[PDB]
Amino acid sequence: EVQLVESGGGLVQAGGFLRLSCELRGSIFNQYAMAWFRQAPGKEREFVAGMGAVPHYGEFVKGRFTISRDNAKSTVYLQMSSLKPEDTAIYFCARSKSTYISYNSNGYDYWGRGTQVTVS
Amino acid sequence: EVQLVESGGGLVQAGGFLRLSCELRGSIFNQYAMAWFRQAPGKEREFVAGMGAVPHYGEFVKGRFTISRDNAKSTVYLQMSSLKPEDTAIYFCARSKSTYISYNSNGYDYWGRGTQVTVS
Amino acid sequence: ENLWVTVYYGVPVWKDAETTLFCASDAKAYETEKHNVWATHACVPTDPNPQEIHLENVTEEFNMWKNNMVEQMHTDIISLWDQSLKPCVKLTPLCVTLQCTNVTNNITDDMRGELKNCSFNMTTELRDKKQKVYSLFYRLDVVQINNKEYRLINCNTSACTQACPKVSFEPIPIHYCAPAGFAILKCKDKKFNGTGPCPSVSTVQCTHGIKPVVSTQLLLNGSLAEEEVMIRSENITNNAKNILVQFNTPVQINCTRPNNNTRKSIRIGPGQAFYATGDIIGDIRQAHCNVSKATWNETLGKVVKQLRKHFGNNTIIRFANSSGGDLEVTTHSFNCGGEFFYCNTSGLFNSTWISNNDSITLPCRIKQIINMWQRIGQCMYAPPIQGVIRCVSNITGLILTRDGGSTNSTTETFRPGGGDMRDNWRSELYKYKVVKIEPLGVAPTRCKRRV
Amino acid sequence: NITDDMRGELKNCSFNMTTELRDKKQKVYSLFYRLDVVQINNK
Amino acid sequence: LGFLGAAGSTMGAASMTLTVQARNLLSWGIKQLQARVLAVERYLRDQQLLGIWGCSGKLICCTNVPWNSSWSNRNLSEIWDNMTWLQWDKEISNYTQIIYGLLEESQNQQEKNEQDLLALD
Ligand SMILES: *[C@@H]1O[C@H](CO)[C@@H](O[C@@H]2O[C@H](CO)[C@@H](O[C@@H]3O[C@H](CO)[C@@H](O)[C@H](O[C@H]4O[C@H](CO)[C@@H](O)[C@H](O)[C@@H]4O)[C@@H]3O)[C@H](O)[C@H]2NC(C)=O)[C@H](O)[C@H]1NC(C)=O
Ligand SMILES: *[C@@H]1O[C@H](CO)[C@@H](O[C@@H]2O[C@H](CO)[C@@H](O[C@@H]3O[C@H](CO[C@H]4O[C@H](CO)[C@@H](O)[C@H](O)[C@@H]4O)[C@@H](O)[C@H](O)[C@@H]3O)[C@H](O)[C@H]2NC(C)=O)[C@H](O)[C@H]1NC(C)=O
Ligand SMILES: *[C@@H]1O[C@H](CO)[C@@H](O[C@@H]2O[C@H](CO)[C@@H](O[C@@H]3O[C@H](CO[C@H]4O[C@H](CO)[C@@H](O)[C@H](O)[C@@H]4O)[C@@H](O)[C@H](O)[C@@H]3O)[C@H](O)[C@H]2NC(C)=O)[C@H](O)[C@H]1NC(C)=O
Ligand SMILES: *[C@@H]1O[C@H](CO)[C@@H](O[C@@H]2O[C@H](CO)[C@@H](O[C@@H]3O[C@H](CO)[C@@H](O)[C@H](O)[C@@H]3O)[C@H](O)[C@H]2NC(C)=O)[C@H](O)[C@H]1NC(C)=O
Ligand SMILES: *[C@@H]1O[C@H](CO)[C@@H](O[C@@H]2O[C@H](CO)[C@@H](O[C@@H]3O[C@H](CO)[C@@H](O)[C@H](O)[C@@H]3O)[C@H](O)[C@H]2NC(C)=O)[C@H](O)[C@H]1NC(C)=O
Ligand SMILES: *[C@@H]1O[C@H](CO)[C@@H](O[C@@H]2O[C@H](CO)[C@@H](O[C@@H]3O[C@H](CO)[C@@H](O)[C@H](O)[C@@H]3O)[C@H](O)[C@H]2NC(C)=O)[C@H](O)[C@H]1NC(C)=O
Ligand SMILES: *[C@@H]1O[C@H](CO)[C@@H](O[C@@H]2O[C@H](CO)[C@@H](O)[C@H](O)[C@H]2NC(C)=O)[C@H](O)[C@H]1NC(C)=O
Ligand SMILES: *[C@@H]1O[C@H](CO)[C@@H](O[C@@H]2O[C@H](CO)[C@@H](O)[C@H](O)[C@H]2NC(C)=O)[C@H](O)[C@H]1NC(C)=O
Ligand SMILES: *[C@@H]1O[C@H](CO)[C@@H](O[C@@H]2O[C@H](CO)[C@@H](O)[C@H](O)[C@H]2NC(C)=O)[C@H](O)[C@H]1NC(C)=O
Ligand SMILES: *[C@@H]1O[C@H](CO)[C@@H](O[C@@H]2O[C@H](CO)[C@@H](O)[C@H](O)[C@H]2NC(C)=O)[C@H](O)[C@H]1NC(C)=O
Ligand SMILES: *[C@@H]1O[C@H](CO)[C@@H](O[C@@H]2O[C@H](CO)[C@@H](O)[C@H](O)[C@H]2NC(C)=O)[C@H](O)[C@H]1NC(C)=O
Ligand SMILES: *[C@@H]1O[C@H](CO)[C@@H](O)[C@H](O)[C@H]1NC(C)=O
Ligand SMILES: *[C@@H]1O[C@H](CO)[C@@H](O)[C@H](O)[C@H]1NC(C)=O
Ligand SMILES: *[C@@H]1O[C@H](CO)[C@@H](O)[C@H](O)[C@H]1NC(C)=O
Ligand SMILES: *[C@@H]1O[C@H](CO)[C@@H](O)[C@H](O)[C@H]1NC(C)=O
Ligand SMILES: *[C@@H]1O[C@H](CO)[C@@H](O)[C@H](O)[C@H]1NC(C)=O
Ligand SMILES: *[C@@H]1O[C@H](CO)[C@@H](O)[C@H](O)[C@H]1NC(C)=O
Ligand SMILES: *[C@@H]1O[C@H](CO)[C@@H](O)[C@H](O)[C@H]1NC(C)=O
Ligand SMILES: *[C@@H]1O[C@H](CO)[C@@H](O)[C@H](O)[C@H]1NC(C)=O
Ligand SMILES: *[C@@H]1O[C@H](CO)[C@@H](O)[C@H](O)[C@H]1NC(C)=O
Ligand SMILES: *[C@@H]1O[C@H](CO)[C@@H](O)[C@H](O)[C@H]1NC(C)=O
Ligand SMILES: *[C@@H]1O[C@H](CO)[C@@H](O)[C@H](O)[C@H]1NC(C)=O
Ligand SMILES: *[C@@H]1O[C@H](CO)[C@@H](O)[C@H](O)[C@H]1NC(C)=O
Ligand SMILES: *[C@@H]1O[C@H](CO)[C@@H](O)[C@H](O)[C@H]1NC(C)=O
Repeated sequence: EVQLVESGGGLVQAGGFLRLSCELRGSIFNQYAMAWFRQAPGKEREFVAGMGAVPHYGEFVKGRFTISRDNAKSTVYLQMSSLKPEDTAIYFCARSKSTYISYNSNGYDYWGRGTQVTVS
Repeated sequence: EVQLVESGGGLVQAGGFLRLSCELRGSIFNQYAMAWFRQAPGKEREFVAGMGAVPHYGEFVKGRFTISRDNAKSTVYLQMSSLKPEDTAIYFCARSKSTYISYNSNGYDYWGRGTQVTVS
Repeated sequence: ENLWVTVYYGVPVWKDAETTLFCASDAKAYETEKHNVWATHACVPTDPNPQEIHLENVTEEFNMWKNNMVEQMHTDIISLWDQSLKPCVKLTPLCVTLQCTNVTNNITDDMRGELKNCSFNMTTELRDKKQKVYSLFYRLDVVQINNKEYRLINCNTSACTQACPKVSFEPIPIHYCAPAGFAILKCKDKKFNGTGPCPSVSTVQCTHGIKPVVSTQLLLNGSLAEEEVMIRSENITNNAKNILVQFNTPVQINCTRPNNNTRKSIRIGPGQAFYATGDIIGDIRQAHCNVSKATWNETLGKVVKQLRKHFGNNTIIRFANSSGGDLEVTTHSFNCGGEFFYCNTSGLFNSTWISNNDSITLPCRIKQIINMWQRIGQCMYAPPIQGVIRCVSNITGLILTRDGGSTNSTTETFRPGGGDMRDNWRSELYKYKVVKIEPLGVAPTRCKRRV
Repeated sequence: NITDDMRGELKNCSFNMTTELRDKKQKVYSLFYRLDVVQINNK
Repeated sequence: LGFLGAAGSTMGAASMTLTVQARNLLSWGIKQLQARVLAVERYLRDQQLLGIWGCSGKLICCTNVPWNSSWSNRNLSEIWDNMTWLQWDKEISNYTQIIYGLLEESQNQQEKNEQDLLALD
């Protein structure tokens, strides 16, 4: 069975630091690409970051974030930094159909529960 | 089945340039050695060039020629250069019995059709 | 009235199951010695015209979306490509700082920063000496570090082996045959939508010519449908599932690389050779592809008409260009003559349909190295091919991904997509399933075993 | 402020090493236990 | 007339040709070897299961153990003329691995009754 977990997140001061994680347990780790989606209240899902064979980021990341996948633990991290208050939203974790990343939400078939992140 | 296919050759001006080739299709290329024999009119066959693990040349080559075998395409090339009129003859291609080259014609068991080369 | 039980060995009955299949390759090419991927030198030779015998009064249900042969086939290709790269040569010595600059031999205005002329020191056959060789690398294979100081893009993630010149990447058909005790069914209904009972099912010991093709979208050289362009899906209501459109009449596509590339050999070490692009002869022209304007518009007409049976008749169906993301999903990466292409497709999926001669030209890009779909880590190096590469192919199907719009706003937008690399084969293994025979059944009759 | 229990147990070693690029080199350091290093001939 | 060439026909008519479905049952390189070992192994299992019963290779092994009307409750002539084997298997698929036990008991019990019968002479 394919299932995913997530890190804590939690409240973070404006301009602070935070790290997320997502462990892929069921399927093989070196045969799929993982990516993170955010869903602000009253808005649809959109791409944030994703690591296949080459990193990708959204238009609003502007290099603030950093994404890397540890092959040993079979997890993908997200070294977010300097979180503006507009970034508050629920950050999901999803696995792509294959080793490529597509910005549309319909390119993934195994989502996560969702991690709550807020900035004040 | 073991068979060989030669190159064009054809008439070439004296002191010109030419290139011959011979592709071995049936047997394994990396367990046999090829060689080239010429038969001038009214004369017996004699050695010209051959490549096993170390190149060899005939007495009249005098370093003018150059022989090399491409393992990828399973073919042996022979770089003619400075063709004197006395070099006109039918240039055969033959496969040695095993991994070695002998200047006697009886050291080969699969001959080619014969390439005609003329110099004027 | 008393009747007893009996057991009938060798009775025809089967149950769904899975197992491991094996070689079936044509013996015609055996004489042509080629130790390439998808090997024939190590196989059971195929059989001419296998025992394809029809069945009557039989009803069987197929389900390709949960088929096991496609999953089994995938692990086969993964385990094969790795085996074919072991004898090749690594590229660890090549990860060196490069001094590069633009190349301008009256280059065309279409591309300016596409070819970089790089020179770097390198070890010769004797380690005491070093040589200063030069080569041309595409702009997608070099990054700047700090001016002119570039390195190969893959020299900080994972080194990878050169593709052996001996092997070839062209598609060799691979038939699949079941082992003793098993049998492979084969549906034959023309109006077969992937799932559901197939009335005229027939058995066969071996599948037809199956050529696995490495493509992301617009899968090439597929098996044409008989009639009535089909739309095979899993949960068409859900938009997260792909839609493998397969049409009967193919549209021919011509792809060429007008650049007159010349190969140059450089010695890695003793017995290790590395090939690099030499000097481009003649003018430089962008690699492109062509598809007939008239046929393509008609082909989309069939797909749109056949797609309305699921979304009603008064629906404004309009196509849109690719999604946007990894370079191998935005374009379609198809192998052609040993070189990997990347062809922009925004010129095809651009139109809108209401329910009331010329040739399309598109650009393409080429990458010498590729992060192979087999695994995330290892890359690959594609040696250059001399002369001009041109290859024609049959575009037989499409891989469309629907857009998750609102229930209102009946304009439903489809987008080309893919990259799964399992759906490519699923379009070719949608007819077959593997079954296990279960002899020695039990039936009632009348006997008395004499003592 | 190492404890008096052990003095010559952890050694702070630094050595040149090849980076991802074959041409360049980097000076990195690490700590090795006393049972993994021997003297040759000082430090 | 071929391998599984009468699967959809009448079960009574399916018995006309039973050897074709049995003869063609026993006939990356590691994959081939594993399949062959599995293929031969499966055939041995089936033959052994027939061996423990009152037959070895007769190919029509009619046993004397009583039949149950509850298992099928279908008329004898009603099922042997129209219904096919595949449909028949599903009807009594649930009632499997129980008749097999009965057959073994009806054979081992009978075997000794024959052995001592030949000994009283
Ligand atoms: C879909 O099917 C089509 C139909 O086959 C296929 O087109 C084929 O492309 C290959 C590309 O290599 C063609 O093969 C080449 O043809 C040229 C023509 O001049 C030859 O010169 C080539 O020979 C050289 O390269 C070989 C590569 O191994 C060497 O072995 C050889 O010694 C030469 O150096 C080579 O044979 C092939 O002819 C066409 N098929 C045709 C024209 O019918 C297309 O590629 C398929 N689609 C995909 C995505 O592959
Ligand atoms: C050995 O030394 C380590 C380095 O000092 C010790 O790690 C410390 O562990 C504690 C508790 O586990 C941390 O205290 C927490 O700090 C976070 C803030 O850290 C955030 O940033 C880091 C940066 O990577 C990130 O990893 C975290 O997840 C957080 O996002 C607070 O939010 C918590 O409330 C809590 O106070 C220390 O921060 C951490 N040290 C450092 C330098 O980060 C380790 O505990 C030592 N081992 C033992 C056995 O004591
Ligand atoms: C890309 O550039 C290449 C280099 O210019 C082009 O190769 C040219 O190909 C043509 C026809 O195939 C040749 O014209 C022939 O020349 C021979 C004489 O060449 C002899 O010497 C060469 C040296 O190796 C040898 O390979 C030949 O086999 C011959 O032995 C004439 O005899 C013929 O009649 C004919 O004129 C050119 O000579 C050749 N160029 C060079 C520099 O040799 C190639 O065609 C270009 N690609 C495209 C698509 O145009
Ligand atoms: C292997 O090398 C590549 C190429 O440098 C690394 O990716 C690159 O990493 C750098 C920083 O490590 C990124 O620089 C950043 O770029 C953004 C703009 O995208 C800029 O706003 C930032 O200020 C920063 O300069 C760079 O973007 C990124 N990508 C490319 C194409 O250069 C990669 O991280 C290396 N591998 C490992 C494991 O570190
Ligand atoms: C690997 O090294 C050997 C040794 O040099 C190469 O064979 C030698 O190649 C040279 C020129 O490449 C030959 O020189 C020629 O010698 C003749 C006399 O035989 C002379 O008349 C010419 O003017 C020229 O100087 C040499 O004969 C030849 N053999 C030996 C024993 O040195 C070999 O080609 C090298 N391998 C590769 C793949 O290049
Ligand atoms: C990539 O750049 C390197 C150096 O920046 C180029 O190396 C040299 O390029 C010249 C012409 O661009 C080649 O021809 C030379 O021309 C001079 C003109 O006087 C002549 O005197 C020389 O005898 C020679 O013919 C030269 O061969 C080449 N160097 C080598 C070692 O081949 C290189 O050409 C550039 N790449 C391309 C594709 O242009
Ligand atoms: C593929 O065809 C099968 C039957 O040929 C379809 O099966 C039924 O489809 C209807 C709707 O078209 C559903 O209401 C039924 O529940 C389905 N029954 C079964 C047993 O599947 C199937 O829906 C078709 N699928 C697609 C994607 O067109
Ligand atoms: C693809 O089509 C384009 C036209 O859009 C072709 O480009 C022309 O090809 C002819 C061939 O002789 C040249 O004379 C022209 O100069 C080219 N350009 C234009 C603007 O017409 C291209 O050759 C075609 N390629 C293939 C492989 O079919
Ligand atoms: C792709 O190339 C093929 C062959 O090079 C073209 O097919 C030929 O088209 C011409 C058009 O005048 C016909 O006269 C020939 O009979 C065709 N031959 C074959 C074998 O098909 C094809 O037209 C090219 N594609 C496009 C879009 O132009
Ligand atoms: C593929 O080609 C199309 C055009 O054929 C490109 O579309 C361009 O999109 C940008 C984005 O705003 C526009 O500024 C350009 O004007 C468009 N092109 C033209 C000719 O108008 C598309 O960008 C190409 N694909 C990629 C990945 O660049
Ligand atoms: C995609 O389709 C649109 C039409 O829906 C094309 O829009 C036209 O583009 C041409 C070429 O630039 C212009 O001359 C027309 O004026 C455009 N139409 C309108 C109404 O303004 C668009 O060009 C197509 N994309 C590409 C790359 O050709
Ligand atoms: C299929 O059944 C029909 C009637 O049930 C019968 O006439 C026909 O012969 C059967 N098929 C075959 C191949 O015998
Ligand atoms: C070289 O090409 C780049 C684009 O790839 C361009 O920005 C630059 O001006 C060109 N010239 C030089 C000297 O780099
Ligand atoms: C090769 O080594 C020499 C040694 O001084 C150096 O000057 C030159 O820059 C090196 N080549 C490159 C491309 O860096
Ligand atoms: C298709 O997806 C929708 C989405 O909610 C779901 O309601 C429906 O049950 C799914 N159908 C199938 C056959 O999976
Ligand atoms: C353009 O560049 C090509 C590339 O070799 C060359 O053959 C040709 O002579 C050049 N023509 C002009 C006008 O510079
Ligand atoms: C495609 O064909 C339809 C009808 O066949 C026509 O209405 C439409 O204009 C055509 N589109 C193009 C781009 O030729
Ligand atoms: C849609 O069109 C098809 C054929 O054009 C027709 O059979 C069907 O009844 C139509 N349905 C509606 C709702 O108009
Ligand atoms: C698709 O078209 C849009 C139109 O703005 C463009 O921005 C995007 O880059 C195109 N996608 C590709 C892959 O070219
Ligand atoms: C494309 O399809 C046509 C029609 O079936 C066929 O004749 C042709 O050989 C196909 N092209 C290939 C196999 O390259
Ligand atoms: C370091 O530790 C050793 C014991 O391992 C001791 O003999 C020596 O005096 C210490 N100080 C220096 C400078 O080596
Ligand atoms: C590393 O190389 C430099 C080059 O001069 C040298 O001075 C230094 O001592 C080396 N590092 C070590 C630990 O010896
Ligand atoms: C027949 O089946 C019933 C219930 O399934 C069971 O109680 C009975 O013992 C069985 N009798 C025989 C002879 O198998
Ligand atoms: C088999 O019978 C049991 C109880 O009689 C029942 O629970 C089960 O669902 C049946 N299964 C099938 C496949 O008929």
